[PDB]
Amino acid sequence: SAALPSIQLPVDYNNLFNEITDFLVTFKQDKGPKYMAMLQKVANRELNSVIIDLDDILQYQNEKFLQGTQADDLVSAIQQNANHFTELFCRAIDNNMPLPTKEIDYKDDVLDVILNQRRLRNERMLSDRTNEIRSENLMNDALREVVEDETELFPPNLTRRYFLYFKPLSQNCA
Amino acid sequence: APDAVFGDRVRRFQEFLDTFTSYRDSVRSIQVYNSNNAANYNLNILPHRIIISLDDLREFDRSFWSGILVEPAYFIPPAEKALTDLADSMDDVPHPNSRHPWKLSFKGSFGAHALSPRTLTAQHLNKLVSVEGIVTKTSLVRPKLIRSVHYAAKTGRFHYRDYTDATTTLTTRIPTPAIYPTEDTEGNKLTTEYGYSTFIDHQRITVQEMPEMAPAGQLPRSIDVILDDDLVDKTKPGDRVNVVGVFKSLGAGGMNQSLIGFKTLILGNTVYPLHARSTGVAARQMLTDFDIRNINKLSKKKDIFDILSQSLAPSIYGHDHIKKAILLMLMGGVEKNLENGSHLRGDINILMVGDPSTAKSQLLRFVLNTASLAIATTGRGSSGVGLTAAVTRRLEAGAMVLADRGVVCIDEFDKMTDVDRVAIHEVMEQQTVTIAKAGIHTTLNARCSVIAAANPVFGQYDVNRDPHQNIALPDSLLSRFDLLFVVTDDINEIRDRSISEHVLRTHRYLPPGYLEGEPVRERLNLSLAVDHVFEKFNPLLIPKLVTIPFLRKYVQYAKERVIPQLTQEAINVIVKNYTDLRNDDNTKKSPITARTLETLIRLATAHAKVRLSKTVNKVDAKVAANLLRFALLGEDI
Amino acid sequence: AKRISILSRAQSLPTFQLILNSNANQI
Ligand SMILES: Nc1ncnc2c1ncn2[C@@H]1O[C@H](COP(=O)(O)OP(=O)(O)O)[C@@H](O)[C@H]1O
Ligand SMILES: [Mg+2]
Repeated sequence: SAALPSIQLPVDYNNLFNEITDFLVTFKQDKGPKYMAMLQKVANRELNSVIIDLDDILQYQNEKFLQGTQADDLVSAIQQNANHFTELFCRAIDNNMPLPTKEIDYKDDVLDVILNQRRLRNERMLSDRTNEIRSENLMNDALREVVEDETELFPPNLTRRYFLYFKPLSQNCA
Repeated sequence: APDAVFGDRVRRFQEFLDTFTSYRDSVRSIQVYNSNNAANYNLNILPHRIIISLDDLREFDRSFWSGILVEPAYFIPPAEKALTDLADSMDDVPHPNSRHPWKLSFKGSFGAHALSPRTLTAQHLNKLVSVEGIVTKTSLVRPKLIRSVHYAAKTGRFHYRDYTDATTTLTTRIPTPAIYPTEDTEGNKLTTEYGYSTFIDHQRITVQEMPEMAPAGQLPRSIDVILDDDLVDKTKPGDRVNVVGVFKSLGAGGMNQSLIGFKTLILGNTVYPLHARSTGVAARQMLTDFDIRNINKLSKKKDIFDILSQSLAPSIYGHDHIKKAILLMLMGGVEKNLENGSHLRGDINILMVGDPSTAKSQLLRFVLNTASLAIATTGRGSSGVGLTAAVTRRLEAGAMVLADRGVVCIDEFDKMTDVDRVAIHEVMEQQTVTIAKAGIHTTLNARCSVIAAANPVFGQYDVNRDPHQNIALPDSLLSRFDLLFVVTDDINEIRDRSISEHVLRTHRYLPPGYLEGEPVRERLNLSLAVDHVFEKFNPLLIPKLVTIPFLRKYVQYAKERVIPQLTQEAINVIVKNYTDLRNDDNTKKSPITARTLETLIRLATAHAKVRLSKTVNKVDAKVAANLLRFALLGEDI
Repeated sequence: AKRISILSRAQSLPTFQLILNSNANQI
């Protein structure tokens, strides 16, 4: 505590992550949301790169301001410290990742089938913890929360097939 | 380097201090007191310490309260810094000739942290705990060098070095064994400047489980407590104590490769001497203005003496003049210290010789329970070694040395050895104990009033015989007793039925918060040595009876704020009564000596103290001589 | 014990100690 002292920075990452998720799910100004359309494409394996436009985030913040809601400056936070927001946006995309509408066939990449295999394996190990603890007979919320403490799953960075990039916000659109 | 959490806790405790204004009031009062006698003398300086009520902290911020109780090393330093900042903020008028660190002390309900040396285990380590026990050892109050100031004569410059140990902070530092500077950086020889270096008082006491709560037949448990710069000399060996402090672990416990286990002790934050019966701690009581007003209001009454006499032991029937004598002894006279060095005794001794079951021991137990400072002893249960001092190259105070400025209740006085009797002879008149043993020539103060109970030779006071044969005590010893009461169990029908109705009424008593068939609980009454005047339960059914706590308050007020002066109008009565008692032939129970003149004077002074009068008037001398004539003869005039 | 405690908290603990006793023959 005396060593490695704490500092008070104006950056709150919890509501910044909430804003990131809201922007990913609700932004549609560029038929539905642009970014879930892109994540749906990624799920079906037509795209392996996610480009996050800073113009889109700035426009989303401007629209939120126009309707009266006070939104944190996500664009400025990304510009000041961009390494953390690649990490953040990847987690947010993983949370809102649509299920693929195309099944895995023999013409898919080896990386895609490996990721599908480990995803199914970790969901099966979750289910196996759950069934074992149910058989032990010791609320489903607590049961689940025990399961994710006693599971060694594949982390999201190992079940991840896309790449994240930040397109700078245009000078005219600044 | 500054810590964000540290500042957050500092500002939270500053908010707490702002919410409860009593803490600015206390700090402001301390600062103005210090400044006022600093400017007065260019008495004593109050410490920079504030008592913090943990209940108020729990009301304000429960997590700050739980943080202090459970994680003191992370919550107490920020709170102390907040208090210091607040004190330096109010310090618009600095003392003549942040700064001046203010320490914190805690009080209130500790819950599971209120422990004893036996129940204080290793899972209480690094916690703020309140430990109740008995002080068995008090080390020497040794100075600790916290800053050494040196002088370099070649450069003519003053240097300094600050020293830090593991016990001065709640958090662990990096150890920095800075050596004592014997020379400057560049080779100049340094001279230590004592009087400019800073030394902090340090004491290490040992707190052991109290005998009244420790298991019988089992070896007691002890805990070390370290006191620094204002808690030193707050207690003495044998004192009941409540120490609030952080249960710290120190050293490495044998892990650091150079002990069986880690060295654990309590960093004392607060020391409360507790009042337990038959202990050496007096009973300070808080006297509000309402209490003083009531005391003066009752003192204005004429029969207040009687009101105080009957309210002593309502449960005991009769023994009314014995109760009057007991009240006078509780007040007592005023001792005289003449310029040449001689001493005149101002303490009243009482002896009660009587038949079995006339409540002599209940009247002793009541005095033990109600007196400000009372020690209970039994004949041959405590010897002269146990009554007076004892050499251990060091002295251990006995029964009558711990009871200095107090009362000694000796039961079974007749069953006392002559070796004890000679020491008692010295203690009663000269009020001193001269050891002169094993190279220790010391005169301890034993200014105590002795009340004692005794049985006759044959176990029944024979009215046919004379008192001198019924007592079987040395005449020189009986002279020291200011008032000797012989009580006889005479079988008379009126008082037989009256005492039996009283005994049954007392047995038919219920506390306000108890059921008809609920066993009354009983605690040990560990009072802190710092709401109606009259009593609802009256065994007699009649004047009014005051409550025992109010009677203790009245006795304390009269004892500490009234010093009566003898008057000629009282002296005439005293001299006439003494001359008559000396010359009149009446076959007195006790002999008449010059000590009788002084028991007249002492009783007159005590009764003057009862009325809150600063002068002994004629009525005080008359009532003193009246009680004395009763005690010597049995008259009712 | 971790499983039981977490499953029972909805209507950290240290390593548990094994206090084993027996009634077998005594040396
Ligand atoms: N005069 C009395 N009035 C009330 N209770 C009395 C009286 N005399 C004796 N007792 C009762 O007798 C019991 C024993 O008295 P105690 O003080 O032990 O006698 P002693 O002085 O002979 O040792 C107590 O419960 C006490 O209340
Ligand atoms: Mg007795």
